[PDB]
Amino acid sequence: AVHLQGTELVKPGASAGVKLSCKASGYTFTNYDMNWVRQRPEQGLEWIGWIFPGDGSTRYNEKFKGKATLTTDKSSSTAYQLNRLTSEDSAVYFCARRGFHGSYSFAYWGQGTLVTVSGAKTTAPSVYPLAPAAGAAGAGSSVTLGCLVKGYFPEPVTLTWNSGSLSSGVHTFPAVLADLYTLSSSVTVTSSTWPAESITCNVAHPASSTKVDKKIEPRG
Amino acid sequence: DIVMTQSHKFMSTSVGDRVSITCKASQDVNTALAWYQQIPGQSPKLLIYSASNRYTGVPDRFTASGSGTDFTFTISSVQAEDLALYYCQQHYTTPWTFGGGTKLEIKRADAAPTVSIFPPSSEQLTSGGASVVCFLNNFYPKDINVKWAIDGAERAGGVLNSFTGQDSKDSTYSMSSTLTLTKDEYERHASYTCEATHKTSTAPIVKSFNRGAA
Repeated sequence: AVHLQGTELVKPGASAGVKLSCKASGYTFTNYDMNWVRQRPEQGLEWIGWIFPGDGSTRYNEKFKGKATLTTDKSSSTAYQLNRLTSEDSAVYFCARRGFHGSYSFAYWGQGTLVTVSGAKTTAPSVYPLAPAAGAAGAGSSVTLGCLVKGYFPEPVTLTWNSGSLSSGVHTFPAVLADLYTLSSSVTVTSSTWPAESITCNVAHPASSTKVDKKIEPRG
Repeated sequence: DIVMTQSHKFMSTSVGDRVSITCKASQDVNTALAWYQQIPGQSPKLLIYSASNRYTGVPDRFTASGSGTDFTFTISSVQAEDLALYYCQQHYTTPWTFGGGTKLEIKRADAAPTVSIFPPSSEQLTSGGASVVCFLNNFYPKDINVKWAIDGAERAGGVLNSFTGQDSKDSTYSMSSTLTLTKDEYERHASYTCEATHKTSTAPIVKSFNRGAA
């Protein structure tokens, strides 16, 4: 039962560094070298470097020169990832180990640790109702309403329609950065049912303990 | 640095069918190559070690071949849970490098996007903000081009796009495109258009509205 337990996600400021953790278990920690891999949405997976707990120290990837100076510690079988500068280092970092003795392929991986670099502070989201121009209800047999959530930090926010009773025809999209995470959701129902049968989006933001239930109404 | 190239970011397949992902190492990495699979929000899973060896527990449907500069991952008969990302990785000489990955997706009937455009809400305008939102939902193939036009001229500054992966139920894709201006600039223009170019129609799908005009 080989297992690698990584650390919870952290939100460092665009300036300092953060030491990540990886608790190996189920095998003699010193018998295998630990590896670290980075994964960003646009650049894919990139190997960072390895470490020998038996002590052969390290060997880093050219690209992660001094921005990543690994370290470890026996008597606890945990490996650490320093992360120096940090600013464009926002991504998920993995802890990896190989399986057999003669293949550098990574058979064992940690669950990964998300790292977000931002100077923003906890901020409640503004929620904006999206209704078809001039109220009405479209021009077909179906009408689409929406909810725009922006200016919040940090992730995440939960969004439902009519307290969850409206789940079909819903499209809720991944939030995108921009100082204050912004996301949106659309709901599509039968034209004759709105505004006859009310529709409200419920947005909740754990970090700020805030909730907003914005009803969607015809507008001019 | 050796460069692993996976020429296909996405590959259309079907359940019960055969599919082959290809990988091309910039150099002869001999047989030092591995294949990984990854599902959203999870870590990579080793599927193949040393070019063509199944790791333990990896089902017979998964196969890999090649040795030299060209390698190929194959799935005899695709199953629902195989519609994920597969990564190539050479471990011949450091630094270890991974391919860009290939996402397998379910092929289905072409479907035109339903496009909806929304003017800024009064509540946002009072805060000095003006976001125009455009939804493009339930379309297939994923290939789509969204353009914004303000008073006719195309606008690229201030556009933020978001999309969902292929739906696990209806195999379509959806997308949101938001044009965010300040109320100051928003009120200095009159015509706002969201234009979707998709293979399902010769003419791009267009949705618009005029400030203050119903």
